[PDB]
Amino acid sequence: ELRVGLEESELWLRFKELTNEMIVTKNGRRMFPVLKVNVSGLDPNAMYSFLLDFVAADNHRWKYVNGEWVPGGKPEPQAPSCVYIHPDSPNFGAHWMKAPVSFSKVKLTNKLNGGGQIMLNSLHKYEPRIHIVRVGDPQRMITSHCFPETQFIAVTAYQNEEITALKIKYN
Ligand SMILES: CN(CCCN)C(=O)c1cccc(N[C@H]2CCN(c3ccccc3F)C2=O)c1
Repeated sequence: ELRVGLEESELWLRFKELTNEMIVTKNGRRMFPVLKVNVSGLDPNAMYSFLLDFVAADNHRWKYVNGEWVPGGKPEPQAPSCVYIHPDSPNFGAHWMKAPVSFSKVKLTNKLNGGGQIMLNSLHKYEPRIHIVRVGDPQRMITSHCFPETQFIAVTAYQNEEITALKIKYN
């Protein structure tokens, strides 16, 4: 009944084919592509919050060497579990289902300096994950959804010149 589908999945797959990269900065940088999902099967009458976090994908970091990503060493200690609350939260099921849910404003940083940003470790791979939480639920039920097409490596600068070009092209 509940269905959460990735929007613009073909576009994410073009980046994933190259190995996607997302820039992190001291002040925080918005993602491109933007993560957007369509939702059906919630109770239109109920209220829900939408949350976003980033799950580390490997037990090692990465390095771009001779035009290829390769295992690049031991990981750094895990980033703190930062969660991003979608600014429309809390809202009716009808609100979330009437048009795609877009996380256009989240910013990724390599420095914990508030502002509701997500701290990531450079040269580590992450996968976005969305959680739906129902308001007023004594069971505190939450549903979690992963998006394999949206995996990316966090970078202080683009390594792959094809990614640099792709980002300029489709944006
Ligand atoms: C009265 N009634 C019982 C079923 C009657 N047919 C409901 O409230 C209801 C009705 C229709 C659809 C859903 N949708 C469910 C689907 C999962 N979910 C949910 C998702 C994320 C977090 C917490 C969650 F509880 C919902 O709220 C609920």
